[PDB]
Amino acid sequence: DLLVTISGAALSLLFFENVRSVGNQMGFLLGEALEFIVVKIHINVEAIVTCPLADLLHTNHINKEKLKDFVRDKSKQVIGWFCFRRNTTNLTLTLKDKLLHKQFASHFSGVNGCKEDFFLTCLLNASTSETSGTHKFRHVFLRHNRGMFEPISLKINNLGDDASRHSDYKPTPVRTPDSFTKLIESLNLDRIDGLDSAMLIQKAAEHHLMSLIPKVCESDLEVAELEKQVHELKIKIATQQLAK
Amino acid sequence: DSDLLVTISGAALSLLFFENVRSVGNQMGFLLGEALEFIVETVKIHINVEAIVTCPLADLLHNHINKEKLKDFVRDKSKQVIGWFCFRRNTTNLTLTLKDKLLHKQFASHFSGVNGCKEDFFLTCLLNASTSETSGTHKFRHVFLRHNKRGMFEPISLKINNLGDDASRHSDYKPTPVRKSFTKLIESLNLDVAGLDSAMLIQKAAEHHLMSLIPKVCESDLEVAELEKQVHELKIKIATQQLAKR
Amino acid sequence: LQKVELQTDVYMVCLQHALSTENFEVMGLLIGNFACGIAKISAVIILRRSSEQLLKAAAEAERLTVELNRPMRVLGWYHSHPHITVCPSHVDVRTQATYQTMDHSFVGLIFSVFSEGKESKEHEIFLNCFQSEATEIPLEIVHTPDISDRCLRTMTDLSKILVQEEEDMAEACKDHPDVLASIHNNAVRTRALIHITDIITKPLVQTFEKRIALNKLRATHLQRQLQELQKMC
Amino acid sequence: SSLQKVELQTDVYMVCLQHALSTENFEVMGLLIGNFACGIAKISAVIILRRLDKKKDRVEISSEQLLKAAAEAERLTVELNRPMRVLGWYHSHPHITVCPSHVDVRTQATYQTMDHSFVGLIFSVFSEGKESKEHEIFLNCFQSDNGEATEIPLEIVHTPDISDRCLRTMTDLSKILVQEEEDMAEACKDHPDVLASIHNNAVRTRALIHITDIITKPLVQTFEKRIALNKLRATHLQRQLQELQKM
Ligand SMILES: [Zn+2]
Repeated sequence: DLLVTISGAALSLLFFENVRSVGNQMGFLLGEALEFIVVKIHINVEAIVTCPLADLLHTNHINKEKLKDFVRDKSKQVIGWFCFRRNTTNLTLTLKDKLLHKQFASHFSGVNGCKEDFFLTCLLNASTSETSGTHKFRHVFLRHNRGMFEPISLKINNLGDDASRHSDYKPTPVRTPDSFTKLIESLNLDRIDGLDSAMLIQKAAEHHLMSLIPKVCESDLEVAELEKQVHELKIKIATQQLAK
Repeated sequence: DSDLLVTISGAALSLLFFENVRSVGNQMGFLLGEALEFIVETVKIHINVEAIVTCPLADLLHNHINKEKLKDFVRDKSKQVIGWFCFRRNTTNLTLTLKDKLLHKQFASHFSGVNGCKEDFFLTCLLNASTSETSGTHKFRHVFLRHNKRGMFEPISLKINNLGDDASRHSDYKPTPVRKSFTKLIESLNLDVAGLDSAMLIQKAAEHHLMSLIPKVCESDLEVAELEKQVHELKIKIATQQLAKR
Repeated sequence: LQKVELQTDVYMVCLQHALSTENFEVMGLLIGNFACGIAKISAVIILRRSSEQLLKAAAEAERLTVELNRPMRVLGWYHSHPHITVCPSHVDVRTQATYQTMDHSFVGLIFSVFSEGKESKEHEIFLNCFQSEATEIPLEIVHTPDISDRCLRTMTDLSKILVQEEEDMAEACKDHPDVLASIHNNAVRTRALIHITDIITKPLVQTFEKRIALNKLRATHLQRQLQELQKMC
Repeated sequence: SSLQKVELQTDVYMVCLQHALSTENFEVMGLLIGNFACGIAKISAVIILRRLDKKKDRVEISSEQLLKAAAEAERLTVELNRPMRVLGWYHSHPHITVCPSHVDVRTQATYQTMDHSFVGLIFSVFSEGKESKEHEIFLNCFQSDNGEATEIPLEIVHTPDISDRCLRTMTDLSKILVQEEEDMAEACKDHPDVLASIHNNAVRTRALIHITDIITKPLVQTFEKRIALNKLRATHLQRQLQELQKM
């Protein structure tokens, strides 16, 4: 069958972007799908990115031109989209949602991108009790099978259990090196030698992860500064245009 | 008096039972193995039974144990003796008899001072066999005990090491014990070092060695079997003579 | 204590910690400043699984007070409920209780995770803010423009802790005389390390790097808009 | 020609028991070979079988295994100058009673439509009182009547040794276990991910070492110590043999 997998890291970042969001939020899911014979398919979402829906419209019609301008080369990695709504504990697909999933699914589908049968819509909501002492976060992954959407299972890969266990052995998949694969090859490694390889990878990873913290901070400041400038400039000329 | 655990392999236990069910009557013998200490701050004791040997109790008596006769039989193997066993037929009762206790005390004392470790955990293994009315169902019971410092006989937990669970699973790491032949095989083949795939090479070497032992086991089994036969006949020949003179 | 203001970047750290394991409860301390009834939580400490733990958490708050030049102290605690409801167990209420005798206005946070429906296939994560029977305290997750330097480093510390937990165990059977045992322990240790790299460390590396990358995607997008808008002036 | 009694050789008894003791988590199974006398199945040979199912009550011997077992029997017939045939089967009950389950009775009954005197043996192992520390193992010899199991009288007959073939059967177990592991590891060979290949090697090395430690090593120790302790008794008996002749 089918299965959506994701790490605690990636999931935590998505939830982070949702909660810090001023209003409701939309964005795209990045990752890759693999097939495993036993045929089952794992769709792993590696990362997310937020984008203003009002920056992709002409009406309810999506502007496929402005969409390409935004995603910009990273369209290949796109495997779905997500929509975050507030307070509404409702977790059902609206009409506008299905229309957006169809539009998005067709645009990123094809030989170059992902499979249309495997394009995901991720719905997320955030409610709160009257006292606001308890916060409820609900989410679900969906796909368009017949002609009726069905919820697809989600496995959050963790130390206790992960999608790879279906035996203890990691089954090989059928059929663009990431940054971690790059770091591995960087060590030029070649069993008791399996241990030495493991320890070296651990140290390399630790050191590499620590040099990213300062880079991540500077990127967050750059993008957060530009956001503020654009938001105010819009308001500036909006108040001007409203005067003349 | 510090936590104690007895351990044994399926191989060793099956040999013990084999030897028991072979015997014509009740049977007695010694347990051979090694005691190990682990620190967990508390100390636990693992007493592993590696092998067993039978002996006619009459070859050691006078119902008092003849120490010279015992030394004569055990003979240099006494350092490996960690207990004794007693097998009883056609009974479900698994309680230590007064004669059993006297023998445990004697054996414990003997191997205690000599080499067989401390007197506190010299072992008595008690086994028995019984069958239902139709003899379609056979029951085998066994238990380990020792003589604690308070002059009491207390039963000891037994763990039969197997693929599903073993004593070394205190995490998955096997802890190093307090310091103090299969290994001889690995060393002779220089297999105790390795990107060779040592696990497979050791296993195969074990398999090959196992195969060369089979004829040796057979040869020794026949040898001791013929001697048992010859000795039993003379004993009967001598026994009947004393009857006639009485 | 009237209400709690928990920063989004701290919230993310706690959630990430909760999602690290499915078969155990995870735990950590909260750091911040307490003003007029409300507790502003802006820092977090990931704990092993104490007296020595409290010390390192107290030391952190001291170092933050100097670096940020604002009063930082351990304000509360959090721990996860995998396959459980957010409702604080009897032990949750008791632990929270002893903390209050040491500190009124001491807040407890419970993160329920890994709760999916049979055929629904919908997930639920609850965040419960409580004190001590368990009384609910009003909570508001407050926006941050970024992930703090300290919150980023806290995420990476879980990776270090897990590896140190594994090194300490492997050390306790370092020179095993039996070759089979030795080969076993090394195989065990090798699987454990690669298990930490695959589940925790690598995913964290990939998340950091792709956030940086995707930030630049959005960034260049924003400046395209900033030029198009600047024309109107 | 009705099954009146089973005579099970003690060395075949040792092989089965040893096999059952290999694991407390799963049931094991094998086939019994011997000759059927006047109402008596004399069992003097055993084949250890590979079980693929992890099903708790689903213990089935395949048709491919029966044929190979029959081939072996035919070889023993020639080798030992004596009529050998597949006479029955055995399996283990770890952590449960020795009493044949519904599936056990239904399976034995099938074997009896193939062979009216087919023997069924169940070895119960790994049961012990948490308080007494006492362990129990049962051995049940049964056939399937009108839907119910019924006891078949069992005698474990004395052997002066452990026969060559019984010794060889014991050595087959680790070989089988290793082969199972090999097959599983085979399905994931040549993994492109460095982290996964390192993982898989770690898993394979631990599983293999596991077999060597629990099974192969102990059997090596048991064989070698039998030889040594036989010689100890051997020399003992000889010294005693001189004294008795003097009498
Ligand atoms: Zn059964």
